[PDB]
Amino acid sequence: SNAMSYRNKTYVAFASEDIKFYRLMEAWKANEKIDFNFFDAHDLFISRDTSKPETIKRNLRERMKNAKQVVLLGSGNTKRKGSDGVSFLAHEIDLIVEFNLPVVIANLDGDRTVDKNFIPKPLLDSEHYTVSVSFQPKIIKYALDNYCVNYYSSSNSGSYLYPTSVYTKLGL
Ligand SMILES: [Br-]
Ligand SMILES: [Br-]
Ligand SMILES: [Br-]
Repeated sequence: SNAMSYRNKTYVAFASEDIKFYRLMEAWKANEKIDFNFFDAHDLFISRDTSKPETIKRNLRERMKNAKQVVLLGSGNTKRKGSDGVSFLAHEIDLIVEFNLPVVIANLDGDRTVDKNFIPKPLLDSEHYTVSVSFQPKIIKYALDNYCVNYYSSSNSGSYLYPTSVYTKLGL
């Protein structure tokens, strides 16, 4: 219950408006359409009515210290909330930048390119190396297995995509 699997390395961050897409991701795990585990902090968001903001902030920092990599669900709500300096997602994004974690942006409209209008401004301003992929299980896992593993050794900076051959070879 409080013990965490070593294989559960991936934190998923999203704007509260986009919870439907996260639930879809949770369906994929329960129905084994995905081949990776992940965790999140939506429980802390839910408990905001019974918790003071300073308590939520400390609990969130604590939660994110266990992440090795991030899947960021990308939409216009991601950019707005993630750039506004006050929202729950804005605090997540600040920690994600501070902890220098790799980020896979999964574009919720299926865009297989970089859409900077889905990426929060602090993450763009950090110039950290990121990759943007469609919101599809197999490309997300490919990014976790490749980009995220290579993040620290790479000399690249800023926003990348995966070329069409990667999607083709995955049967997408
Ligand atoms: Br776990
Ligand atoms: Br939010
Ligand atoms: Br496309």
